[PDB]
Amino acid sequence: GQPHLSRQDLTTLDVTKLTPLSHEVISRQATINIGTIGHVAHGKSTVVKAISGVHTVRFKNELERNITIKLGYANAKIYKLDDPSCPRPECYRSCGSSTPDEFPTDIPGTKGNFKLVRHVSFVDCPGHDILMATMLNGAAVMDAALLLIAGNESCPQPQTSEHLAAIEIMKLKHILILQNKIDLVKESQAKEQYEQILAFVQGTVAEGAPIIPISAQLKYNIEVVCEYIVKKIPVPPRDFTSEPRLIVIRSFDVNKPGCEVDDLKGGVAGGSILKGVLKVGQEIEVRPGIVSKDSEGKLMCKPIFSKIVSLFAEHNDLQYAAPGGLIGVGTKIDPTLCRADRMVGQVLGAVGALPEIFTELEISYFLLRRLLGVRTEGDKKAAKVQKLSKNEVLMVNIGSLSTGGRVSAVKADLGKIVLTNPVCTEVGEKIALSRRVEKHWRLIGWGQIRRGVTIKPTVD
Amino acid sequence: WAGSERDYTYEELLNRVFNIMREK
Repeated sequence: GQPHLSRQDLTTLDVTKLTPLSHEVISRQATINIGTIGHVAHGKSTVVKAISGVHTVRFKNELERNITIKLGYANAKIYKLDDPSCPRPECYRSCGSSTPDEFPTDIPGTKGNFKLVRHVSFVDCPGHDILMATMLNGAAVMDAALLLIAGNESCPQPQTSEHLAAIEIMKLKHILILQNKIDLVKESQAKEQYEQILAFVQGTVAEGAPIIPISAQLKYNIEVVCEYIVKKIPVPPRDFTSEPRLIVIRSFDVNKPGCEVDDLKGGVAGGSILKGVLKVGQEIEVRPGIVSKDSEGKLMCKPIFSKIVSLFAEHNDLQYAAPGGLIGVGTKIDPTLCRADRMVGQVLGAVGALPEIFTELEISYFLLRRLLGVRTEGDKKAAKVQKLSKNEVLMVNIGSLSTGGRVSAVKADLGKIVLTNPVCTEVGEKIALSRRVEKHWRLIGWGQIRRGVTIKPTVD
Repeated sequence: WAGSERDYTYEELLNRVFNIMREK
């Protein structure tokens, strides 16, 4: 629906032929996810801003909810110069997602038009909710990592151990290390910092990883990062054949105040696609949909049936959506149900192809006992993780589906969790747990859904 | 400067960056 980009046609579309490196899909939306495991004040946001430019966000709410939990995404197109005269990594260039598939060279590289290679999405969180977001479910949250260490400090900083513990627990095999803020660092200082870094990562998953030094503010050696994304990062395997599923992360009401009747639109639901391809005009079911209570106070759920009016990927308009980024499905649902992120925590998929709606879970949890990679300074009990107690509110994080939960009973290691709102899942899924230590939610263990109380979705 | 189809080392990137701020 937008010019200067590869045409998308539903008729000339086959799910089996679709691959993560397909030019048609990459031309409009990102296909792979590379979470940046860094830290604020160290260039965590600056690196992503330099790589992917500056975004504008098509739809934004007046009030931001769960800003410390939201899994932010940032799309970046990486291109390669076809002229062999231009030396690497200058042939590799990063830019925004709105650029055309080919643009003429802006450098004196003796001609040669740049061609789109890949489209990446940076899974960045203001905290560490990434850990229990992706630590046992797996799904397709990401397949790479960007461990960031600044240069002014000396490795290992007290904020580094948690990052390495996160890299280990995520079971990520593809990690790239970016030494930021090394511009104001002497050569000997940089060398000794690199030596400390390799000593710290000795015997860990970050053994065979690049230690690329970059300067985010001045945009130095970003092309090296793009090159290692091209080469070091392998193509993840994705399943485009199954019925599509999307975990709803955002939700907007796009109708401006004082708009005409003919200009009314449905509810736009942003989210992440796990497995399948969404098509415009496809009948979709959102579960648990409308959750209400009886006169006596009994939970009941009515799944919301609708049709995909349109699909958006950042500023681009799509005809079919594939996993590998934040896709916003504009639908026919009433804006009342999708205003101010009121549909977050729901699963949107093909009709009759959604998991069961649970209100309570019976999980087999393995409780952690010290916070991962934390320095216990003074207070030895601060890093200790207490045992689960009755009437304690945890944070169950099934993949990207966040939900609260009150522990009702623990026998030996089988804990019953009463969710605040019913969620769609299946028996045997890997879930994680979090606890409010102070000012934050911190991972304290994981488990499996042995059993659970389900609720029958009433349909009229 | 060379046919580095293989992965580099930290030294070459570091001296590249250092050349960058020393020349400008």
